[PDB]
Amino acid sequence: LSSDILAIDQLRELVKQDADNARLSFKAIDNLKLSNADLISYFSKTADEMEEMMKKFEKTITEIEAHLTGVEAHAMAMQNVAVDERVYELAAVLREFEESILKVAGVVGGVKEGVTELQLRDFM
Amino acid sequence: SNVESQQEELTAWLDRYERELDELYAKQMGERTYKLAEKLTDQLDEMGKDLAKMIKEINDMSNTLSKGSKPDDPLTQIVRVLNGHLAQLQWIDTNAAALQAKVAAAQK
Amino acid sequence: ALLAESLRLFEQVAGSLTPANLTTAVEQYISLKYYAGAIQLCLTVAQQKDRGNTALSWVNDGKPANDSRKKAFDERKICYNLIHQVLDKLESDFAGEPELVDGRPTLAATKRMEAYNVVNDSSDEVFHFDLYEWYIEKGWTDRILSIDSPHVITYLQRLAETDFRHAELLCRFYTTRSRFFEAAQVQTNLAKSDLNISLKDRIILLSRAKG
Amino acid sequence: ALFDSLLARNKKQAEGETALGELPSLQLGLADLRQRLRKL
Amino acid sequence: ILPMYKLSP
Amino acid sequence: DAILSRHDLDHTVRAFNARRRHAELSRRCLHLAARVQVLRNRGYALSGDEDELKQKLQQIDKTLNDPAQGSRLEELWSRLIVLRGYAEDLKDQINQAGITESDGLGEEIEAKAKKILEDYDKQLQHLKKQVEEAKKDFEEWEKQ
Amino acid sequence: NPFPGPQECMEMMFREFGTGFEQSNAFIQLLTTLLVPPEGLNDSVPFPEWLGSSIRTLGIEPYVDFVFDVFANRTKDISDPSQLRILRLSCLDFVMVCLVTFNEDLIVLGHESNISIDDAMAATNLATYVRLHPFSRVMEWLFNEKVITSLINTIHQDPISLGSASPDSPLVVSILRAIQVMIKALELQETYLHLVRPEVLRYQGEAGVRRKPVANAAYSAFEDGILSHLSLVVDLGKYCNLGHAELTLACLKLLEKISTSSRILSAWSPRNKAIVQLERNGEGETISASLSASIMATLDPALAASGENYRVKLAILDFLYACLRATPDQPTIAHQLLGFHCELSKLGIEPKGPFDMQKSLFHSLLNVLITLTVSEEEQGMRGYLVTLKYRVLRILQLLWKSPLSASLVMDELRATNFLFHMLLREVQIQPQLPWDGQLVTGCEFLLSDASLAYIDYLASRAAIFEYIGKELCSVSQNRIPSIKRQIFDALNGQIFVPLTIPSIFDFFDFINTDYKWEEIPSPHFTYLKDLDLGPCIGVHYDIRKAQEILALKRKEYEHSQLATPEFLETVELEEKVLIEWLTVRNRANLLLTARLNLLQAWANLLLVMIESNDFKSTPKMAFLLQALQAILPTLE
Repeated sequence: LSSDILAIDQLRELVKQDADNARLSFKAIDNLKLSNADLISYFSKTADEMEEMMKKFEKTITEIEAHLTGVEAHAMAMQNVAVDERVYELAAVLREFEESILKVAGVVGGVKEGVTELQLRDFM
Repeated sequence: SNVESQQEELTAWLDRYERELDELYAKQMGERTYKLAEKLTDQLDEMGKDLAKMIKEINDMSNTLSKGSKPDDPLTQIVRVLNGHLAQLQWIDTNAAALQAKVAAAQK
Repeated sequence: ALLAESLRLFEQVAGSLTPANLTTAVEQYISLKYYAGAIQLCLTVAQQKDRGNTALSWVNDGKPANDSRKKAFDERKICYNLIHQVLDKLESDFAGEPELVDGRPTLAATKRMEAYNVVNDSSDEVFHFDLYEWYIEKGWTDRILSIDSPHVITYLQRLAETDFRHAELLCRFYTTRSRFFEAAQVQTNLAKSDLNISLKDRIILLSRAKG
Repeated sequence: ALFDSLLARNKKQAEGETALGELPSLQLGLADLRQRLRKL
Repeated sequence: ILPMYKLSP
Repeated sequence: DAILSRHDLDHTVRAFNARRRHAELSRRCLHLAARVQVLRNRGYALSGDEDELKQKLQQIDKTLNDPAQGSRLEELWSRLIVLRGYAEDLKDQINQAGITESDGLGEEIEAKAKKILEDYDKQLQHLKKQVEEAKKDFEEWEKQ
Repeated sequence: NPFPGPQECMEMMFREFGTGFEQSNAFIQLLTTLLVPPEGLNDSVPFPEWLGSSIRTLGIEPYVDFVFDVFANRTKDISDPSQLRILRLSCLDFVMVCLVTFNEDLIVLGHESNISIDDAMAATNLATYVRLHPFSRVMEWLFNEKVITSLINTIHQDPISLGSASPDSPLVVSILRAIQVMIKALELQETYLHLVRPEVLRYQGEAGVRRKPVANAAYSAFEDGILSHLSLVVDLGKYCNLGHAELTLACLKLLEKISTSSRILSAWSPRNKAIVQLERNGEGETISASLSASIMATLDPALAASGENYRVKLAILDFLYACLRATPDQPTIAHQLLGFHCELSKLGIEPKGPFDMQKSLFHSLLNVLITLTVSEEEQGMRGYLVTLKYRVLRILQLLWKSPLSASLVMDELRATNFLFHMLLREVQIQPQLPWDGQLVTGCEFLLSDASLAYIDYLASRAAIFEYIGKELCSVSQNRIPSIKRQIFDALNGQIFVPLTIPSIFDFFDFINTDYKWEEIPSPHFTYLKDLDLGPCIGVHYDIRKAQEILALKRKEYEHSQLATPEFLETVELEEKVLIEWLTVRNRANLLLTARLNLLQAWANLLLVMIESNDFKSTPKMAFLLQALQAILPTLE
């Protein structure tokens, strides 16, 4: 359910901007039947937004390359070779995640305390 | 249901505008750049979709290659959930680093 | 008040003064012992003929021959050659004269310091390079050494790389300032070089570097 | 049913769709993942 | 549990 | 069970469906918002900030309509299909170790790993929310 | 003018040649053959630059456009599966022949130095090449949903067909070609989006060109269109049990590249989807079993570098390494394949599972590692065995350093006496034992490939020493002398099951200054002496940075017109000596850093041993004096 919250939250703000963008278009026509400088920001905004989506595409592409290049190696070893050994891997992973979380935690705590510092320096 | 009915009023009205649009056409009867802008904005959606398909297929091949006699198993489960955790942890790390950076600005 | 207001009027049309007028101006300034001022006009006329600083991007790339930026350097130099022209009559008029009666500096010595402050403080380093190149041609060695600008270090460093007798000054520059390590650092790096230097000179270099 | 929901969420995650940005992410695991974790 | 991991050369 | 049945089926479908409907209506909204800037603004006097718009549009359009950038995907796909066939072949070849695989995997450590995973998830969620709060609480100070 | 405007007649003829399969495949093959240059499979794109200049046509684009439209739309009117497979194979071969004929490094160096350093003369040539080459159109089509849908439909097939099919079946070849096209696309997507799209857009804006977009703006990258397919990874994993070396390697590389990406793992794990997709009908278990059965397969001693089994093993190891190195904090598919219960920010083991019974991928790796002998007689100190064990040790270190999978791994290792097997597998190194029949003191050693094996062996020894030190520290802090006695006995040189082994002081034979790795013989270099390695330089001296400089200098000398023909061989041999000089310097730096790491690991191990040692000191005085004697010359 908690995961379902964020879903609606996204869907809420989405229909609301689509409500306004679809409203800004009719008021222009309702004005005509009886704002041109405004939609420019909207189009340029969509452009500015997509401009990064393209960069995301590039990123993901580069990743896919970098990944399949690994797949090749995995298969290249798997062909070359041709249970209990991998169980150690899981443990080796988890014991490392513990450490990574414990690493991140420090950063988080540092930030939080770092913010409360300024918060304090504000009314102090 | 509210979000679902908001996609009923703001649809019937979107259909309602088309009359005033056809009226505007009727008025004018008595551009390509935007039409290029829309297709240009629209074309990348297909690329996203195709890219998604690709990624899905890659996942399929990797997963089936690594294991393909029990796709209902708990290994790929741990793998997936554990990947999720990795991603989320990365998010946490990065954003926290960003906030940490944001504090240096207040250190003036 | 007349010369100071004339200077204001010249600097306004700096990006548009003809070499014939700029000369007649500097010629008169020298008659009136207005040394430091005339230098400032020529420096100003330089910057306003080339605001984008193409004579820098030209010399920094190093001698691009057959280029349109030759205009920038050549026009800038007409002003620089006049600065050199002023600095000559400066010493001539105040030739061998002492910089003080007991306690009080001379006004001759004042017009000297006023002039060499305009020169040493300027931000036009293409002017500084052309000025350091001209100081050598006059044999004013000890003058280059005394300059505390950091444009002299770049000139001497860039010239030491292909001229043994210029790397000599850079080593002298450091040793009068007592940056002894930095000198031995060059003397050693020079003896190990690929430059056309006799072996017996490399013996001197390493012997000075060792000291 | 917790871990199950974690799977299910991480399952629906890497599967589309048309959400204007969030494309499905490829899963790694084990060998590549450890190094990918260390490179954090 | 250790059929072959034993150090029995 | 009732809550889960509701969520897992009735709500998920409406969420996804609603999202796609939003996307569709966003397209229609931009289409209308585009035609408005056509028919009414067909007075030939369309300029000013338009240049910047078509400049951006031309830049991104030029970036997209490139041979290499477009070719990379096509090359990638086949480059994937190679590994597809290769992997499928090498898989069919080593399609015998099934009992070793199923029985090898089915164990007990898996149960513990699941637990450790849930714990990690909780810790991670907590950290995430803590950072979220750290952000939300800082953007306040950003104003004061 | 086939006897009506040309733009209409051409499309009419194309559509007429589209009805059916025989004529379509024949036309596709004819076009593929025509696209091959006369010199065979780099400039002079294989087609006239004035192709279609008379009529208002985009050149050779219509052909590729029609081919893609056919392959995307008219693939449903083919009832005979064989005809559909043949058509898909022909289309994939056409796409590959079109993509492989694109210059990447040329365009990179052009966009880098042509307009910024070189003149503007050759710029027109590169511009025309980029505008006329169909690579841009192919890349644009790759971002379409129809293409990726057809690809994943072709790759998604029943397993019984591939099992009963022949190795030369058209389905396997088509899948291989599709995977290769996907790999090429994932590799070239960045280069395209960087140095194609902006130039093409600027050209279309400046000049007058009428083109129809076929790409989706939403799909910012190739991963966006494939992240919506979950069965792809399942099929790729299931295809590993077929035995086809090429297909297995291709699938492994594809999975590695997928796991190496970022958007895919961000969409999967923003709970998760891959872990639940691979745990539907026990796919992970069978995948792990197949991988174990594969890695256990022996290799051909004669076909060391040609044995497909060894290649598959190395591919699997590289895949695991890339999957574990990327995002180590968060679990991944590697943890599930090893036999762990991947839970949200937590792992665990299940009762009676494959990893609990010591029958999984990790245990198989441990077995194949402990049952591996590198000490040979005919050659001695092989190279590919060293590489295999080095990869295994890197994977083990990546699994250990990860705190999320550290405690359980250490427990499983100490519960099987892994350090004892490693010590028993150790071998002493001496300046007499050659490496692959080649001696170390030989000058060609620095130029040969034995340096890689030597660095790998040094890293293996360092990792083993670090693991031994960590285990000793753990056993000491656990205050249990049950294992301390065995540890000391192994360190004393005896084993009580007595089997003896060389002590730690025996392995202190890697510090040797007789080779003079620091000293290098500097030739005369009468010419090119002033050419330094400034722009060459993480000590990594690039060879191209000096190659370009020496080429410019040779061109200037030739333009000087002063004994250019005679003194050319001098510059040639000076360059041939400088390249080997650079390679030798790089190898020496690598060996030095490896020796430094090994010495640091040995010092840490010795410190941990001396500090945590409750045993009497009068008996260990002998080892103390021996260590003092050994370090005396090292310090001197």
